[PDB]
Amino acid sequence: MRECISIHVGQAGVQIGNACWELYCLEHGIQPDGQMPSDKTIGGGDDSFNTFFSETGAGKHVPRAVFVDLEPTVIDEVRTGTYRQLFHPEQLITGKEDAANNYARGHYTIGKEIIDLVLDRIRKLADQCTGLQGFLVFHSFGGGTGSGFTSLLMERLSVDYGKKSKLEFSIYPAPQVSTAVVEPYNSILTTHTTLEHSDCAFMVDNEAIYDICRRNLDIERPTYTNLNRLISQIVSSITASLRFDGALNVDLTEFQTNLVPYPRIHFPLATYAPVISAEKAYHEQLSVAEITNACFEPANQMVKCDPRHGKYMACCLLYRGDVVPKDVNAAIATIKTKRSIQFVDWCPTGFKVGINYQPPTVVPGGDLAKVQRAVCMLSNTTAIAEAWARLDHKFDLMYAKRAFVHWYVGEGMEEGEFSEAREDMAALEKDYEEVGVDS
Amino acid sequence: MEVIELNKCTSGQSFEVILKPPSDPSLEEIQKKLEAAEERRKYQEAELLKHLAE
Amino acid sequence: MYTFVVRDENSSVYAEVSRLLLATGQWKRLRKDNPRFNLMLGERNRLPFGRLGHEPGLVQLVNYYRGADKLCRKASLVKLIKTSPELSESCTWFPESQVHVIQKYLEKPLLLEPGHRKFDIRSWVLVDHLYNIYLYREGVLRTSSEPYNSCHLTNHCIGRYEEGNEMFFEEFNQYLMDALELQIKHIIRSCLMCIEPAISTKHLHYQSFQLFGFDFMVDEELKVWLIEVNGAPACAQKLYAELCQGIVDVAISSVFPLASIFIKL
Amino acid sequence: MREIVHIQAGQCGNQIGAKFWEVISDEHGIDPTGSYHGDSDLQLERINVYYNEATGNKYVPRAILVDLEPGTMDSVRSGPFGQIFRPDNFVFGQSGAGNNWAKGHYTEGAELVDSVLDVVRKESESCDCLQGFQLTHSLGGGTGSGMGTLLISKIREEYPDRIMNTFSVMPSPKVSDTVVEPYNATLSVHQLVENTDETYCIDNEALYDICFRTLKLTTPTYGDLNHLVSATMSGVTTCLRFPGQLNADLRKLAVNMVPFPRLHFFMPGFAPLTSRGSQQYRALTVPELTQQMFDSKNMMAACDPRHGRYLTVAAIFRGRMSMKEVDEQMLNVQNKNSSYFVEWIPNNVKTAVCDIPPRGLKMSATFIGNSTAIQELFKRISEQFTAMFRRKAFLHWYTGEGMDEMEFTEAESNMNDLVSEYQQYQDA
Ligand SMILES: CC[C@H](/C=C(/C)[C@@H]1C[C@@H](OC)C[C@H](O)C(C)(C)[C@@]2(O)O[C@@H](C[C@@H](OC)[C@H](O)C(=O)O1)C[C@@H](OC)[C@H]2O)CO
Ligand SMILES: Nc1nc2c(ncn2[C@@H]2O[C@H](COP(=O)(O)OP(=O)(O)OP(=O)(O)O)[C@@H](O)[C@H]2O)c(=O)[nH]1
Ligand SMILES: Nc1ncnc2c1ncn2[C@@H]1O[C@H](COP(=O)(O)OP(=O)(O)CP(=O)(O)O)[C@@H](O)[C@H]1O
Ligand SMILES: Nc1nc2c(ncn2[C@@H]2O[C@H](COP(=O)(O)OP(=O)(O)O)[C@@H](O)[C@H]2O)c(=O)[nH]1
Ligand SMILES: [Ca+2]
Ligand SMILES: [Mg+2]
Ligand SMILES: [Mg+2]
Repeated sequence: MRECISIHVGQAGVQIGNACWELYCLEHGIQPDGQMPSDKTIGGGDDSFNTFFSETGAGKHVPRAVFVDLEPTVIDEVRTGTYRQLFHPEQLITGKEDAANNYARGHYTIGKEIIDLVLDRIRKLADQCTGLQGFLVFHSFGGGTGSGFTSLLMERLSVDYGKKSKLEFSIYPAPQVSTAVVEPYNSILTTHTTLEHSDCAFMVDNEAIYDICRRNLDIERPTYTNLNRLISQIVSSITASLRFDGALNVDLTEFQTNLVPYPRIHFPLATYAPVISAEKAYHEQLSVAEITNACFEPANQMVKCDPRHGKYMACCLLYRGDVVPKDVNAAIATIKTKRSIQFVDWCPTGFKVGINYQPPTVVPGGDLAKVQRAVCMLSNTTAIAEAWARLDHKFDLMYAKRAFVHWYVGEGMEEGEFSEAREDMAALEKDYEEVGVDS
Repeated sequence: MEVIELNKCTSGQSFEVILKPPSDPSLEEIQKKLEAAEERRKYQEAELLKHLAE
Repeated sequence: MYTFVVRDENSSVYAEVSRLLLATGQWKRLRKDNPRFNLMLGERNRLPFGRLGHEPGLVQLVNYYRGADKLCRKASLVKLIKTSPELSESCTWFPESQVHVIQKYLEKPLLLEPGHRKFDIRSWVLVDHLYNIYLYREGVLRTSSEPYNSCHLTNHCIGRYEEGNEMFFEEFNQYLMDALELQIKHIIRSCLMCIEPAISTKHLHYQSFQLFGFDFMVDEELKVWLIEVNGAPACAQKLYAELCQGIVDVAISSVFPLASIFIKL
Repeated sequence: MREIVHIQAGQCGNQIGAKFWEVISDEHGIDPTGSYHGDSDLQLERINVYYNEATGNKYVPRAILVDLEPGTMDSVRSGPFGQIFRPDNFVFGQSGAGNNWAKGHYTEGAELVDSVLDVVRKESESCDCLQGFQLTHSLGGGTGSGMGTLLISKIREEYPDRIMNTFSVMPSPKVSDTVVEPYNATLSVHQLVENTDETYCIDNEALYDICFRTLKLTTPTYGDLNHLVSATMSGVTTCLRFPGQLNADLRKLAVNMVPFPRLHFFMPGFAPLTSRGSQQYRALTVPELTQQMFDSKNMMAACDPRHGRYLTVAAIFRGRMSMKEVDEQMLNVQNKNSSYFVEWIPNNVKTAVCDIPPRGLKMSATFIGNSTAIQELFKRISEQFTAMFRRKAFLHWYTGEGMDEMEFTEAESNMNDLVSEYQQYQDA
């Protein structure tokens, strides 16, 4: 058994973290007090769920998780809420004042003052590990902390833990729920500095999640709570292979080997189905062929983009519930003749499939109906570059006038970093174009 | 439609279906950048305080 | 009030289209960089398809189908005609085939008299957001003013009866009636329906329509040979007013309502 | 980022200041004796931003009251909420400032300023994490204008990494006390452009027109004018005082509102516009709140937003309403009038919604605009400044306090540069 440490940075990172861990607890039969009746081994074990949870003598199952934020209010909710007992205080780390939606402020100014404490708290968890695989890092692109402190933390993790793999779960900014005009800046700045430190990054566009909650859950005006419960289902389905017995994506490294041939192009597109409203009194239970076809609908993707006008490098289908290999193969075969699926010529045209018999767990009183089968597709396609194009453009518009730049320079960041970062993104966009486009 | 590497356990199964074959900065560097930014802040504040003293 | 942007100043077709919309009175034209539009009359090269359909509170449309360049690029056209299962089969209407395409030359064509002159057929085809295929009832026969020298080419860079070297369909019927209404419709829908799954904006966040110029060459036995498709065609004079108004009628207004002359393939 | 220190200076500054505390004490359920009596915990969640906790569940405004004469502050001390303020936080001289910027800034004010800083320092030192400062004052008199800006300069010197925020009343001939108001205002703006992060431009010219035309008051008083001011001040501080996501502290607000350091002068607005003792029976709809808050006739800076473009906008909705409707209406305004929002700052309009409505209203909305049209206010002041300065009229009142002509010339040129700088983005 090899351990995984989760790290949640800033409000978005922390709130998603809470949703995930609540779900992990329900999936593994763990109560908010940390007690787990199902676990016959007391105070120890090397089961698959021990990759995410450690154990004490009292039979308490503690998340291998660290929560970090530059102001106390979001993590205070963890310290006082339902799962207050779950975490020990030293995991829950807060500063006094936030990064004010300013990358430079979270990376340079405040980051320098708290980075060593955070790393030493992480070392505390790491020294409890017999074979640490690495880290799962949750954060926003748009926030001062999510962007600024995360990129600093990633850099120092590559130093303190050079061998370990690092995976990201990143929230991409959407104006419908965004809180800052400078979010495109923070997104490009953090992506530039983090690129070489992240092995595989799962990008989630708030716009996509928002619209999925509107159209499929019948939620008029989605809150973060609505978004995060959906997000934590997708995260759970991605990490399930590390937490349960199986043979696909069983270690962090395998995510890179299966999904990421080119180190820079490490942003797999996630697509999930079905998302069914808990309010419906008559659920038409979807079949394997149906939920698998849904994986090729832009409407179900974590980032809205068009995979038809890009090339696939890899594809993984992760099923939960009543699903047999025969029905997946029948589904894949039908879909191949009705969908535009073009792989790069230096890669096999195929799918790695994983099935977990337990149907998705839902939160009681949540917006999600329980279903008999669900699937999350992970496909490294060049089409996700559309999200970079959109981001880069907004950056270009503001930067041309140097709007808001003084806020960053005033924190001690040099103006050159802006252009160094935009260049990296220009190259990144060029890399996708070489891979995905033919003329 | 060739199915490769079927693995089954009590929790589930996994396999691969192939449709068609193919055709970092050191600690010191980080401290250096952080300190350079700190010094620029220091310089900027110093210039402000100089202005105010005038 | 609807809003739109123009990102290709040089389009003669869409200059009139823009001209027509403003005249409606219910359309306001915006700066090229204003994202808050309903309609995009896009640039020919590197159109930012990735930036459409991400504006809350706005139904967006563009005058180009992403990926239709497979039809409209000669080198791309050859591979697609050769490699695709449904298009490669039945393909008796395609001549055997910087970067270049050398393709089998039609030894002898149909020849109009007097003159012993050559000519080609350009038809206009509009595809809307619903992926309906709309041929234009008027086609243009571009002619060479000089006798076939077995002149070889009719491109305006390269007029006793033909005014501007343009014979306008009706006269052609009479010549066919004097000297001598199918293969063209089969060719248009064969190419476009082939590429349907790859370009359709049926359930996308934004939508498309596009004007295509299908160039044809007819032969001795009155068999029609297709030479390429034009992604950014221009209309013939006197046909501009009619055609452009139809574009507004069926590709824009149909999505953006205010307050026929196309044959549906 | 919790505590804010509030300062109020001079006659106008103390009178609008007093009303501000009166209004927000009521919203937070604080009685005139400083004890809580509300029915919602939403009232106490972020109360430490403006109030210190004393002994016996007593809440005391983190407020400092400054003036160069005792009159207005004796009146405040006698007012409805007079006894809520901390006695030691009253700092005052006896001589007055004679509507003279130089006396407030250089002579009279300089004698009193250390003692104010002593009280400021004491408040700041017991702050868990000081956000920064909020100053209320007028630009047209001598104490609020001259000593107010002196204080700002001194505060920036001790607290250089804190946010400085002002509610600044701009003088107008329609509501004038003395002819020297343009001199005092021009000298002040000079200070404000360099030393504040955010200034709410509250124009007595606009406040008057709203009272006269919109509210149909034949004879507006300072009381009527201050009624509008305190409602606006409650609205623009709503995001600081109640739980929320957007612009929840002073620095995040500045990062969202100010793309260039010097351009931090805001045009505020409020809806529905109401007179004192107004009937207020029909609640406004979301589309009504929205159309009214964006309407030029509703702005409190006496500038026409239609002549310019918005760099940035913050909107705050209050009351129980549909967030779906609010999002729709805000998108509607921007999409139907996109030309008025600079395209080189994408998504530059941010919306907040607080459940708790202000007193007397089921629903309201507060507007905060950074519009290039604000240049019109400074151009107006510049014109009046110049009509007098060309003849050196009334200058003797200032040279007698030790000032030189060249400081006026410098102040005038810096305000003209400001107008130029707003103009350059009006067409870009
Ligand atoms: C959008 C920013 C904004 C600029 C414009 C032009 C905006 C647009 C719209 O508001 C959003 C107008 C609005 O939709 C209405 C027609 C309902 C209405 O409110 O318009 C005004 C007159 C209009 O200017 C003509 C107004 O003063 C104004 O400012 O309008 C009379 C008013 O009588 C009740 C009513 O008829 C400046 O902040
Ligand atoms: N999906 C989701 N997005 C969130 C959540 N909270 C914040 N965001 C998004 O995160 C982006 C940046 O906000 P934050 O994460 O709150 O900022 P931060 O990391 O705390 O940084 P600072 O507060 O500036 O120090 C915005 O685009 C928000 O829309 C959340 O709970 N769920
Ligand atoms: N197989 C063939 N048989 C007879 N004539 C041919 C031929 N191939 C080309 N030609 C002649 O040369 C012309 C070349 O025009 P072509 O369509 O190749 O370029 P073009 O000038 O029309 C650029 P565009 O893509 O904008 O239409 C043909 O229309 C025809 O007149
Ligand atoms: N809105 C408003 N403006 C005021 C009030 N009192 C004075 N003014 C304006 O303030 C300016 C005079 O400054 P004032 O505050 O009286 O002088 P000070 O005591 O030296 O600061 C003039 O422009 C007046 O129009 C008030 O109560 N409300
Ligand atoms: Ca165990
Ligand atoms: Mg935060
Ligand atoms: Mg007075």
